[PDB]
Amino acid sequence: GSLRVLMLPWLAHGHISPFLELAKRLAKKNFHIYLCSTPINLSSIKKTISQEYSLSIQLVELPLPSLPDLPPQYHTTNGLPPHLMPTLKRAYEMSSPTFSNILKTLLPDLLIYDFNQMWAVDTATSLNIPSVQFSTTGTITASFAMYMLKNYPFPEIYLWEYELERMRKAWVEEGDQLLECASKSCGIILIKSFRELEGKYIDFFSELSGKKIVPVGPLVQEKGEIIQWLDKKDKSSVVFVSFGSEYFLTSEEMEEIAHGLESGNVNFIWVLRFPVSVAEALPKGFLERIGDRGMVVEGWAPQAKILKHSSTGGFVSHCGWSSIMESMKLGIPIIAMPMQLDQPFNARLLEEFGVAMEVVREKDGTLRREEIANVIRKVVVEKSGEGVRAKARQVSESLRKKGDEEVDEVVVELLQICRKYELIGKMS
Ligand SMILES: O=c1ccn([C@@H]2O[C@H](COP(=O)(O)OP(=O)(O)O)[C@@H](O)[C@H]2O)c(=O)[nH]1
Repeated sequence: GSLRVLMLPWLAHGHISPFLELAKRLAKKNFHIYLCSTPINLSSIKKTISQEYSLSIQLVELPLPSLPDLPPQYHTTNGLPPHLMPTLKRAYEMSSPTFSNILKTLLPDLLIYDFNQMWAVDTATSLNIPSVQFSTTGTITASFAMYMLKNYPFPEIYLWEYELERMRKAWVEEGDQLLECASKSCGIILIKSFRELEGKYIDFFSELSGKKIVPVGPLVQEKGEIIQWLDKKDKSSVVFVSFGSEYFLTSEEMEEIAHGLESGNVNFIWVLRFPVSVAEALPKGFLERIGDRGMVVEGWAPQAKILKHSSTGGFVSHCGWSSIMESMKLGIPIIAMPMQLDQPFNARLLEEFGVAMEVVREKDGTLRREEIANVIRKVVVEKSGEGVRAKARQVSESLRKKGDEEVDEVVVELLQICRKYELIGKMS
């Protein structure tokens, strides 16, 4: 059994990357994938696609209508000015006629879409093509959203008091669209997760949504200076520090993290991202005292290569979903520093699962250097962290032995959906 699938991620690198990783697993099961996004997004992940997928993954351009304030270079959330987000969402909706013509041209057996393309589902439906939603975050995130929109039985999933305000402002500021998108998913919703981590939240999400929730697994994807420096350090002795691709540290946050890294006296690699100089942003004399014991990287760093390296011993993470799946696959315990959005809940999940220890902030929500240093030391160095180091090792082994069992379940489910949908279509 094989299917020709058109996949439509939301316009963020953080969404197309999981869609691309799912496409690769389906390709290795003899599906043909059309991965459809704006040209500015396709040009980027284009380079990261091995020629092994030359036959099975085809990129399909969906240009948006452009305006002076939103030229094609801004047809993505990556580096987008925040005031332009409603204009980008509107432009995406208005590409619907272009999308219908892609569907008429390719006539795939199936559309896999993301969290808000109501117009895309409707278009496929009018051409008698079924549509299945793929959630690129976990079931804890999805079932919380339903609990918020369709009105919580898990006491380990809670919010610190200083996290309530950011959560309240986010939910008090379209929910109907998000519910409708999920409701129009044909039979199942696919989700980037696995039962050993999220089983009971998966089941809860299934009961709330009225859909079978099908986990697709973790979907994890010449020596540079970073790797050359890592080669010189002891085993499991370096902490990697990165806060994702869409969050910027405040000035206060950046200072305390720098003091915490120096107080912790654990070798580090810290990627620093600034909105559109290094020695100017760090406390006086910081780089001089650190010497060879750490390095600060502006902008971007090879995250998977670093986490894979035998010298790496910990990951200071905002707990974005891709980053925590990668860390779990590669056996690196997490120093959890959730920043925004779904991250507090991911942090609660990873502490409960046993692979993370959280840096808890003060009542006022601010960071302390001594809390950062204490948690880095106990995860990477001290006896207090052996359980977290051991569970990370254990999880990595199991995921490496799991391979692609979840993908076989995904294929079988999608074949059944598409067969039934086609038999009903022959009746017209
Ligand atoms: O310097 C960096 C920062 C991020 N990433 C990658 O960017 C993604 C971050 O995804 P996640 O969902 O963890 O964070 P988000 O960007 O959604 O907040 C992961 O695949 C990381 O490996 C990377 O390769 N290098």
